[PDB]
Amino acid sequence: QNTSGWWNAGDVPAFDKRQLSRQLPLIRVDGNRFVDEQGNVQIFRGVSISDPNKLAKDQHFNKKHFDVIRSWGTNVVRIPVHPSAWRERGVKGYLELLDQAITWNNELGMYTIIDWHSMGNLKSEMFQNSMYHTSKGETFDFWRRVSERYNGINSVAFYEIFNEPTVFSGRLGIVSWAEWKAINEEAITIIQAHNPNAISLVAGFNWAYDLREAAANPIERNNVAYVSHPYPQKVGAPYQANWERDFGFMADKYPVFATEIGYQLASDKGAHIPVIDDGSYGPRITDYFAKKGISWVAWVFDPDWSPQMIKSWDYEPTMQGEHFRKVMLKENK
Repeated sequence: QNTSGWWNAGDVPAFDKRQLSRQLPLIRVDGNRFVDEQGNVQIFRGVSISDPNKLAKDQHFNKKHFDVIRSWGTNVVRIPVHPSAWRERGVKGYLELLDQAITWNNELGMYTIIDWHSMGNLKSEMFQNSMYHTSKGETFDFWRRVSERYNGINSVAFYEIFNEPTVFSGRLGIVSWAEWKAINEEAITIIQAHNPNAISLVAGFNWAYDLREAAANPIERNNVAYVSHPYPQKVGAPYQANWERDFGFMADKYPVFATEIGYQLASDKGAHIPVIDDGSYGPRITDYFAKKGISWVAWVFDPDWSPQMIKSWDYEPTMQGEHFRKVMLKENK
């Protein structure tokens, strides 16, 4: 942290919007669903890239990477900004990556989710791992900078406050839904004061799985949607009834953006709980979300991070890539 940390970074040059030729339709929350300016329901079906910091190191942070994503039918790209990578590149250096990613998405007709990709208990400052480490100050500062910088770019529609809240059964300490609600409310006040049209994606606990505590005491802000990460082994059979109880019912009251789903075989690279399945979860979760009108983002247009959507940098789809591509090609554009 010279002039690269959130608390000491210099003036940051504004984003030059003369790189953009495209203004996608403005999305807003209307009760239960996302709608455009005509009140037509929008459903988003897309992919997470890996952290731009990793893409740039791997030499695949280029237009071709984003053209392939678009060619899969993708109408939304999720950008998981790891606070670790934000510190490694510094504020200025990281915003150059994020500007370029957003430019490529925008020109290809794809909406963006900016995801502050942490994991654990922000209030108590206990994270799954050092790569997720952040603070309330750094988190608020990030949302202050990106909400202002991308204000008026309709394609940058969604602001995902904090990827995966969890206390890991007390290993990461204690936080009530009430305390988490207050932190989300402050983050959304920051976002809306810089960016009147920003939609905010709010998560509950058990790694952004549960929405029952959210439903009982919802975020008192406009333009809010609720996140779940219903990975294959978060619950067992019967799947649809369990999903409905835990998060799906929330789609009746607010839009639900399942910002991570994915799956691979127990034999596939980096296979771990809760991402292991025989392949039946793919159609099951996709069909469930079609019945419910739920937006979703498959985890990870990357050949290294698990579960993989692509087998290598030749961009051949994996089992999960094949399935999500088929659904995005049929049901999106």
